[PDB]
Amino acid sequence: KLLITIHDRKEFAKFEEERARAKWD
Amino acid sequence: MWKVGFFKRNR
Repeated sequence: KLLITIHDRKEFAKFEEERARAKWD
Repeated sequence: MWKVGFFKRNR
């Protein structure tokens, strides 16, 4: 979980909830 | 845990 759960707000969670996520999608 | 429950998937 310390890779996505919490570690996400660590990297680029700024848009990893809007666009930076669909990257993975 | 704390938030992972839904964080590992959501946040």
